[PDB]
Parts: sequence; structure tokens; C-alpha cells
Amino acid sequence: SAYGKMLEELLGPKQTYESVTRTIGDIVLTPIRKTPWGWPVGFVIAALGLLMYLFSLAVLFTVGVGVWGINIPVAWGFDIINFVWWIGIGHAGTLISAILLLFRQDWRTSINRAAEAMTIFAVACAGIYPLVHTGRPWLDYWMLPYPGTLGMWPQFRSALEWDVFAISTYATVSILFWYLGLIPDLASLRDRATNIWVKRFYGFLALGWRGGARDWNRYEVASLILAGLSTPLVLSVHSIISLDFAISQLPGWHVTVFPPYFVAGAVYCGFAMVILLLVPLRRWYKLHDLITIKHFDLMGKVMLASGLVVAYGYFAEIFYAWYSANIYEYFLITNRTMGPYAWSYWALIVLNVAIPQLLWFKRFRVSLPWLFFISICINIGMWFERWVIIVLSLHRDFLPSSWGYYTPSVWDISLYAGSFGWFFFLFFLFIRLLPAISIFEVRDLVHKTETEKALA
Amino acid sequence: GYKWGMSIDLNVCNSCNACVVACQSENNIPVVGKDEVWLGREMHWIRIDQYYVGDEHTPNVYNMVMLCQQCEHAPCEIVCPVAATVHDAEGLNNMVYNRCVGTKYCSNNCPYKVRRFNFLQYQDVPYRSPIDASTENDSIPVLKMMRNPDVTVRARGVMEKCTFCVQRIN
Amino acid sequence: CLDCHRNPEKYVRPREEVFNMAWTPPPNQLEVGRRLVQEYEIRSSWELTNCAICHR
Amino acid sequence: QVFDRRANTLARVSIFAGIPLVLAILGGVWWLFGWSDWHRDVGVEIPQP
Amino acid sequence: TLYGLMAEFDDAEALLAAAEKTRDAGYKQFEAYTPMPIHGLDEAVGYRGTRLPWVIFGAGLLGASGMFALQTWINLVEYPLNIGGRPLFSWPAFIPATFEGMVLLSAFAAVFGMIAACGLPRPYHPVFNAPNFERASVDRFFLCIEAADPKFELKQTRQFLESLGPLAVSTVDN
Amino acid sequence: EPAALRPALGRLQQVALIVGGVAMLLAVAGAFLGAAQFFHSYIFAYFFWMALSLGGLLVLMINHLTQGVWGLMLRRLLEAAALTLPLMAILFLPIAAETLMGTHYLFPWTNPEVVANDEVVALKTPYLNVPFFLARAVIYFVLFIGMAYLLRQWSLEEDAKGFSDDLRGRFQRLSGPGIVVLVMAWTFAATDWGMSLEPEWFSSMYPVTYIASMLILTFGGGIIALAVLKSRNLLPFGIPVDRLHDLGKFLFAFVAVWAYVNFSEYLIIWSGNVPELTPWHGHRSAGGWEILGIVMIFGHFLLPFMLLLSRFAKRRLANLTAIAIYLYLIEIVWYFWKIMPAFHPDGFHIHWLDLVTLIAIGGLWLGVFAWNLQRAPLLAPNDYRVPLLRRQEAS
Ligand code: HEC
Ligand code: SF4
Ligand code: SF4
Ligand code: F3S
Repeated sequence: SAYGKMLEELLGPKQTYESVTRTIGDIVLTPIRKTPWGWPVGFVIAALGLLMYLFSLAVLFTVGVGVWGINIPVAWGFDIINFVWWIGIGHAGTLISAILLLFRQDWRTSINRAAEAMTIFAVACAGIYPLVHTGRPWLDYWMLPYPGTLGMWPQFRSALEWDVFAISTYATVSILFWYLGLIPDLASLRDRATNIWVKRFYGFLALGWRGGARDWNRYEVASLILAGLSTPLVLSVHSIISLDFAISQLPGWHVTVFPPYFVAGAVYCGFAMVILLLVPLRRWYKLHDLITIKHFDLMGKVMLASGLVVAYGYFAEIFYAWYSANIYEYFLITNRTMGPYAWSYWALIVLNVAIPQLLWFKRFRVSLPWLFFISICINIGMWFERWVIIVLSLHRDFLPSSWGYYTPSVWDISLYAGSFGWFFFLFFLFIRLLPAISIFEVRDLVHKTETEKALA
Repeated sequence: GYKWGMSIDLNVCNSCNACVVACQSENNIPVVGKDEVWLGREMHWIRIDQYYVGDEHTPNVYNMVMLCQQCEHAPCEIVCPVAATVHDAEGLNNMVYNRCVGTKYCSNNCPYKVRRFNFLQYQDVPYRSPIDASTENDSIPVLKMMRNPDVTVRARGVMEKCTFCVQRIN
Repeated sequence: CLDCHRNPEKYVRPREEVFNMAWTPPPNQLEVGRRLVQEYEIRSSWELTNCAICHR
Repeated sequence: QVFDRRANTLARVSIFAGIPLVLAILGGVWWLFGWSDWHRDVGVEIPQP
Repeated sequence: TLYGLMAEFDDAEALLAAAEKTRDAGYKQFEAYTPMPIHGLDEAVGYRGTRLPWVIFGAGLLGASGMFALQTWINLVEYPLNIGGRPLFSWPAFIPATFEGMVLLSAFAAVFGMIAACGLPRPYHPVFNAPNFERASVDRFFLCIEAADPKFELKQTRQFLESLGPLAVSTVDN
Repeated sequence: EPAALRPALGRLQQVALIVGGVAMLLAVAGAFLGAAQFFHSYIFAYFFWMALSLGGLLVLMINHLTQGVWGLMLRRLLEAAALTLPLMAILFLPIAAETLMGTHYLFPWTNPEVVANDEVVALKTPYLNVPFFLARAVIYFVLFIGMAYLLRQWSLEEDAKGFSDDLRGRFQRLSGPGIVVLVMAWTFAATDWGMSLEPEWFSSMYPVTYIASMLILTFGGGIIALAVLKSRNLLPFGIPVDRLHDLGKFLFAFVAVWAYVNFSEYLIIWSGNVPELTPWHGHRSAGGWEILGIVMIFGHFLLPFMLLLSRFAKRRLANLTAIAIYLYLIEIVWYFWKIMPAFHPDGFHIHWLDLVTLIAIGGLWLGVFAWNLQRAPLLAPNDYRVPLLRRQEAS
């Protein structure tokens, strides 16, 4: 069958419902003092990143927001380049979780929990940055519409107030669509426990689920609606993290194709992180029969299909910067190609629209040592896109007497390099305590391969 | 009622910088040390801009006295999440310091970049280096007398702006 | 003080009873307080709440 | 069996009697520390010299 | 104190054909209890869908019209501000904040409205005390009926479950 | 296969050339009363059937990249829409003739005294000039027709030889980089023909708002064409009720994309009101064009946002075409809001030449669309998804 030969590319060898539940219920329920190595040495490397995170924040609150190196021309720096980068990472974690669930696609099934959880920890690492880039961070509750004894409310015309409304909707429905997905899954880890103090842990995280058609029908009509509510959300969230440049009148910022080209770069940099995280989750956790290489052949095609929309984005915003007869957008082209930060835009054309244009060929998509180098050049490269958008439009602007430079200090590096600690502190807590693959959905994928072989 | 505007005759400005230092003495503007001027964090509500038009050996040098232009359709105001930058009905731009949470987005949308952020605790900076919090909320007692009692002596993370000397307007 | 700047007519008294401490607001405070606002040229709620009034 | 029958009383009132009381604690702390006339001491007769 | 007469099944190809056979047998109070969602079980049970998507829409119209009317009451009635020269009823710049309140209250009625429509915050269901319900969420499928229907005794039912293809018909308690 | 397919598609072909030819005989004879009013009303009618033809090419390339049972029902209808692009290359000649005539009706950068006064237009004369405007125009058409003819000669190969990855490899080898050089050949064509009518006004996202409406028109045309072919009992397959909910998912998720790229085009221009970006929405929100703006929020988005939310009126055929025909009559108003207020910018007016040229290019388009439906057997019977369409019909 033409449909059966699609579903057999996702699993591979002989697999039943128990052999699928066993190989995901052995990543979890393998007890401590029996837990395999790699996870101890990574959870204490992430602790040194978290103690670089919590020290750079304890510095930041005490001495101030001006240990970063942000100038007065360029007053948004690594606090915002890494914030749009981290928000950009978790967005393709919900293209995998929500947008592909609209398309009834079955190759999103095993990539689900390693993208639902990867969204959340790229938002908990992100969402600290709108709370700590403010100079007075103890008043970020003033960006909330609450009644007080002041008659003051937030503005609701600024696109940083909508960043409050986008992320505090994005952070809460990421942890409500990943926890709803874990309601029928932690009921399976509960029944495979045979240890009552880890059975009560997964017997209370899963609320008491039982299966049941009156609960399974209510689950998926609350899942695809949630997958239909998280799909205009993430096309809006990283559009709302895109409006807080495009609302501003700056020459490199006030372009109107920022809302679809940022979210294209979010499902470009984000698929690069799912590829950068799942290639070391097959070689280290033996998931060669669930994360089979057709999942990377399709994650590479969607990363390619998203990397052309930002290849379109770099050429449109360099066309309409010339097509506008402004001297300020004529200068924008001659400040990304020339000028002091021309190396950033040429390490952007190389790392985004030259090196991952090998994604057309299957030779650099099925080969994981080539898909890893391509995706590692997107995380470095899409950081440089958000550097070119933010810094190169800020550090040289309308008036020549306000031209700055923004060379970052150590506390801009230590907060960003410390932010990967808080990602992998929680990711390695997710791998150990929770399943990395949604067991009940891949049980349906095993059931879907059997029900199409029985149609012969 | 009381539409406030300003006319700066650029033909007669000799770049004497007496208006930079009189905004400093009137509006309690903090001095910033040499290490944080090189990072472009000088606190100066008004600035004079040389521009050097012509041949690189005999040029014409032109001054633009660039202060907060108090824009009617002010782009610095629409990008303030907590509305810490609004207008009067008198027409001038009100930068209220106690509401500023410190999101430097107003400075980015200000096209003239006449917004000036307190980055560290800029207070008595040539007498204590501003990279400590051992004396952040402790101030020199004799320097408190030079401050104008009608202008907010600003905190660590709020933004400044030329307020048309609104304490002299009011 | 914002409800009293946006609606001064429910609190404004005559200038001859300002320093009289025994002055209680009348049952007809409105149409008298509104009469005193247009008499004393008291500015509107737009011009009175824009943080150059306060907050210099 | 895990989570015996007495836990149904616990799981019912934790979302039906707990969360209206926790939000009544957090509604009263919001009143007392952000809205009350106690934290800005009215009627308190501040002692003079 | 008798809740069970629940039959273990091998695969769900033989469960939905038996669950729709229970619909032909007059039992109206019965469940499926599967490790995975099967296409055509609620059609076989007779659940006729749920009213849950209208709870999601009823709270989405309360978040869209509740956040758009929030920023309008702020900017027009509560504290109108000349901020940037922009109009008081800015009908743009209220839409990217009333959309994210539409997504928020819909999903707050999609997770907490699903675990309110299903009685999931409820440990000790009377079905968990089964001899092989540890396999119920892993491999096996458990057609189970209850004592809420007027046509259930221990006989008239156990012989009917053996007229199906079961693995182990076991009576579980409360 | 029904016997009444090729006569009724022959009848609809013949009656559309007479409807779309008399209305063009009414257009050029109506062009002689008011000369400029024709070209103001012609290029409005050109964009509605250029985008309905290019979206028929653009959804066809998405149909080749993905394995959908949807789209197999559209593949002979998208190919019947993609090869009306040879008609949109010969009906482009009245737009090409005005650039050669010294009238400056259509494009005001053809005027030498607009270039000589507006310096902003004079700096776009490297790009906006008639020996290079027409040379770019035939570059788009040889890329539009050539990516429609190659997607026809390889698809008529499929019902000739048979399905393999020798042939399905060629579809994805073309339609992979096809959409790249279809978007990029449209964001040079919508700044040529559509944005350059307002030559002082540049924009990003202005071709993208058309791209999200090329998906509305050709999924709306996906459901309208499978309605008349169902109502007259001419479809070779009964429509699966699950895959019409797919076409209604696409119609709904591209109304919402369209109202996200048109509103964020407005949200950016309204927020920072730069006077080189606001003249478009300032001419389109004043003098009667304010009425079509409020229509585009409510009648185009919010009325097909609510009725396209339930499964009812998305799973039923008779209540989805009540949205898809209504989305055509609200996109016709939208292309009248995109194109026409570039001419007579202060004030709203609509001529009878506006809605007799839409019939003129329309019946010409619907005749060539119906000419290419007799070429194909409407099923693509040697496809790989047609065993899945053999399923979902017997429940
Ligand atoms: C006079 C009627 C005022 C107007 C026009 C504004 N404010 Fe405003 N403010 C006023 C008073 C008497 C206080 C002290 C209240 C108290 O003791 O709690 C305040 C205080 C504030 C704050 C609180 C600062 C803090 O708690 O650290 C803020 C944020 C504030 N005021 C903001 C603000 C804004 C944005 C205004 C815009 C028009 C504004 N204020 C006007 C009195 C007045
Ligand atoms: S404007 Fe300033 S620099 Fe110019 S003359 Fe006056 S005080 Fe001197
Ligand atoms: S600070 Fe700049 S943007 Fe703000 S009102 Fe003054 S001139 Fe305008
Ligand atoms: S936008 Fe708003 S809160 Fe502070 S620094 Fe800028 S004012």
C-alpha cells in the first residue's frame, strides 16, 4: 500500500504495544543507583550552567541592568537577541505538537514529547528574559491588567505588553497541552511501576485516567481543539515577539513582513534544535526503532521549507529597503553589507541561506552527521539573524550622533551560556522523570500499522 | 491651552555647551564616569552635535542642538508597556520616572535617541564607582543640597528625557 | 486624588469656607460643586490627570 | 489498591474547597498589603516629640 | 458493592466489535477502558459526542470579548491617556491582546473543562481493583459494564460476556 | 466515470467564452467612453483571476509535496487552474500596452513629470521602467506557464504510463523549488503590477497578502468546483465526508492566515505612522473606503471565522459552499479594496466597468479552466492516493 509504506518508515522492526511501552518505560522507571551514565554527568554540567544562570541573575539584580554592555543607541542586546532566540526555539516544538496534529500526521507522534517539553524549557529559559531585561525587574507586575490603588493600567498599544499577553498564554498552554498529553501516559508509567512510592508519584500526576471511550473521545476533542488553539497561538506569539521590533519606526525594524518571517525563523531555528536534541537521543537512549531516520528526512524537509521563507525574508527586506527610496534604508543595506558589523550579516547569509541549502538533497538529510552540522549552523545562524535585526538596526539609526557599538560584557555571555543550564537542568529532569515519547500515541501508530496490514 | 514648543536657532549656536551643563544643574542629571561614557551611557538630556560637512582638511562644522523634540505623535510613548511616557494636554512629553519598569523600548523607538537610561545606580558616580551596591541607596550628604527639589533624583533603572523643564513649566 | 481630579465637583467647596473645618458637604453637593468648577475655571479631567500635574 | 477510597474526599475538596480558600487567602493578602488602610497607617496617631 | 463483570480482550479489533455488540444488548452504562484511542468506540458505546467544544467556544467568546472590552474600558472609561497621539479607541493594538486572551480562556476550558467533564480528579475508581488492570493501560482492553442499568445482575451478564470473545471476565468491587 | 462530464464541461466551456467575450466586447466598447476608467477597472479584474490561477498553481505544488487525500480531488482542478496562466499572459497585454502608450493611466511612474518631481519615484526608476517592467513581466510568465506546463506534461504522463517514484520524484524535484521561484516571482510581480500603482508607497508583506488570498480563492474554488460537479452528478468519485472537513479546515485556516497577514500589515503601518507607509491605508480608510475596511474585518474574517468553526457548515457540503461562494463575493470586494483605491485615492466610486471586466476576464478564465478539465479525466486514476479514495466511500 502507498499509505502502509508511509507508516512502516516510522517504526521499522517487529513492535507490539508492550515492546513499545517497555522501551519508553525503561528510560523512566530505571531506578537511581541503576540509572545509566550520561544523565548524572549532564545534570551536574547543567547545574554549573544553572549556577552560572543564578549568579548572573543575582549580579544583575544587585548592581543593575548595566553590567550587560547595552548602550543608549543600542539599548536592546543579548537580553533580547537570546529572548527572541529562545522563544524562537520552542515554536517548532509546537509545530510538531499542534500544527502537525491538525494535519493528522503520524510522523509527529514520536517527536511529540521531545518537542512539547522542549517548548516549555525554551519558554522558561525565555520568559525570564522579559522579566530581567527591565531595569527595575521587581515591577514587572505593572505590565499586568490588575486593579490597584493606583489608577494605572498597562498600555495595550506596545508590543512588549502583548509579549506579556503572548508568553503568559504561551507558557501556560504549553504546560497544559503537554500535561494533558501526559494524563494518559503517566497512567501507563503508574501501572508499570511495581513500587508504591513511584506509583503514587505517577498516580497523582496522572489524575486517574482509566482509559475509556467516554474519556478518549473527550480527550481528542480537547486535544485537536488545543492543537487548533496552539496553532494560531504560535503563529501569533512569535509574531508578537516580532511586532516589538516592527511597531518601532526604526529603518531595519519597521518592515511589515516581520510577522510571517519571524515565525518562519522560529520554525527554522526550532526544528534545528529538535534535530540537535534527537540525534543524541537515539545514540544514547536506544530509540532507533521509534525515531527512525524518516522522521529526520521529514524534519529536514520542513526545516528546509521554513528556511526558504527566511531566505525570502532576507531578500525581501533587502529589496524593499532598496525599493524604498529612503536614505535610512539605503544605509541599512550599506550597513549590513559594509560597516562595522558587516561580518554578522555575512555569517548570516552563510549560516542560514548557504550552508542549509544542502537540505534539498537527501544526501544531507538522511545522514545524521550532515543534518547535525546543518542544524548546528542554524542555531548559531538564527542567533545572528536576531543580532542583525536588533543590533544593526539600533546601533546605527536616523541621527549619526547616536551611533553605538554594543560589544557585550561577560554578564551578557554568562546569562546566555547560563541559560542553557536552565534548559538542560529541566530537559534532563524531563528525560529521567517523564517519557520522552508519547506512549499512548505511538501505541496508536503501532495499531495503525497493524490495521493497514490487515486491510490486505 | 498652553501649547508648549521650542525654537532652536542653529545659526547662532557656538556649541558653548552651557545648555548641557545647565540642564544638568537644573534637572538633577547624574554624572557618569569615563568607563560608562565609552559604553555610550552618558546622561545628558540635551546634546550638541558637530557634523563636519565638506573636505576632511577644511570642513564646515555644524551644530544640531538635539534634545527631546516633544513629538506630538511621539513614537517613544506607544512602545511603553506600563504607560510611563504619556502626553500632557499642554502638549509636552511626560516621562514619569516612578512608573518606568526599565524596558528600554522607548529609547529604541525614539528616532532621535534623546532618551537616556539610568543603567547602573548613577548617583555620585565620580565619588563612588557605579558598579557596586554597597552604597547604592546611600548617598553623599553634601551633594544632596545641590539637587533641585522639583526634579526627581532618579533610581537605578528608569529612563530620562528632556522634559522641557516641566518643573519650571508647572 | 484621581477620582477627585477626574470629578472635582463632589469635593470642591467655596474659598470662604476652605479654612472652616466644620464645613460638611451639602446634600446638594453636585450642581453646586459643578457650579464652583465653572466659576473657579477648574480644568477638565483630561488636563488634570497627565502626570505633569503630579510626577515631575 | 493505590490511592484508597478516602482520597476521593481529598481530591474533591482540593479543587472545590481549597482553591476558593487559597484564593481567599491571596485575595485577603492582596487587600491587606496593597489595598488596605492598615498598611498606610490611618487613624494611628503617630507619636510626636 | 459490586461494580465489575469486566472482560479482558486481546486486541481492539475484537473489542469494538464487542462494544457495539453490547449496544445491541440493551446495556446503556458501559465503558471501553483502552490504552489508546480507537476509532469508532464512542460510536460503538453511544456517547454521541460531548458538549465540551461549546464550553471552549463559550469561554473563547468570553476571552475575546472580555479582553477587547478590558483594553477599551481602560483606554476610554477608566484612565484615558494621550499616549503617542494615538486614539483612545485604538481598535488595532487591542487585537493582539484580545486574541491571546481568547486562546488562554479557551485552553483553560479545554484542559480544566475536559477534566471537569471527565471525572478525572478522582483516584480510587472502582475499576482499578481488577486482577489485570495493570495491563489495561499497556496492552489489554477491558469492556466493563456497571450496576447503574436496570438490566444487570451477575447472571444474565457473565454468560453474555462469554458469548463474546473475552480473555478473563472478572467481577470487581467498589 | 459519468457520461455527462465532457458534454457539460464542453457546454460550460462554450458558454463562458461567449459570456467572457461579450463582456470584453462590452469592456473595450466601454473603454471608448472613459479611457482611464477601463484600465483602472481592468487591472482590478486582472488580479482576481491572476491570483485564482496562480493559487491554482501554488496549491498544486503543495499537493505534490504532501500525501493528502484532499488535493487528489483537486489535482485535476488545480491543473485546470494552473494552465489558465497562458490566458493570464495574453490578457496581461492590455496592461502591457498602457506602459507603451503615452497615457500614464495605469502606472504613474510611466509619467516623465511624476519622475521629475517626486524624487522617491525617480530612485525606483532602476526597477520601475517600461523596458524593464515588461522584461520582468515575461520572465514571470515563462516561470508561471513553464511550472504549469511541466506539472501538466508530467501529470498527463501519469495517466499514460503509470505511477512510480521515477515520476513522483520529478514532481517534488520541481514543486520543491517551484514554490520558491513562485513566491519570489510573485513578490516581484505584485510590486510590479500592484504596489507600483502607488509608486511612492513601498511595503513588505503586500505580495504576501495576495499569497494568503491565492489560498482562499483556490480552496474556495476547490469546494465550489466539487459542488457543481456533485450537484449535477458529474464527479467520478463520491466525496468522502472526512476529506471535505479537510477542505473546510484549509478554507478556515487560510481565512485566518489572510486576516493575520492583512491585519499585521495594518498593525505595523498604523503603529509607526511613517508618511511613506500610511498613504496606502490613509487612502483606503477615508472617503467611503472606510466602509470596505470595516467589511474586511467583519464580512471577510469574522463572519467566515464563526461559521467556519463548527463541524456543521464545515463537514456538510451544502453549507461549506455557502461560505466558499460568499468568500468569493468578499474577496472580489477585497481586490477592489487593494487595487482600485490606487486610482481616485480620495473618495470611493465603483463603475460598471469594474463588474463587467470581472465578468470579462472571468468568463475567459472559466472557459479556459473548463477547457483544461476536458483534457484530464478529473480523477488522476493512476495515482497512489486513489486506493485511499477507494476507501472512505464505503464508510
Ligand atoms: C495627581 C492626581 C497624579 C497624577 C496626574 C498621576 N499620579 Fe501617579 N501618583 C500620585 C500619588 C499621590 C502617588 C502616591 C501613591 C502612593 O503613595 O502609593 C502616585 C504614585 C504613582 C505610582 C506608584 C509608584 C510606586 O509605587 O513606586 C505610579 C506607578 C504612578 N503614580 C504612575 C503614574 C502615571 C503613569 C501617571 C500617568 C498620567 C500618573 N501617575 C499620574 C498622583 C498622581
Ligand atoms: S544652545 Fe547650548 S551650545 Fe548653543 S549657544 Fe546656547 S548654551 Fe551654547
Ligand atoms: S523622546 Fe524622542 S520620541 Fe519621545 S517625545 Fe521626545 S523626541 Fe519624540
Ligand atoms: S518603554 Fe516604558 S517602562 Fe521604562 S524605559 Fe521605556 S519607559
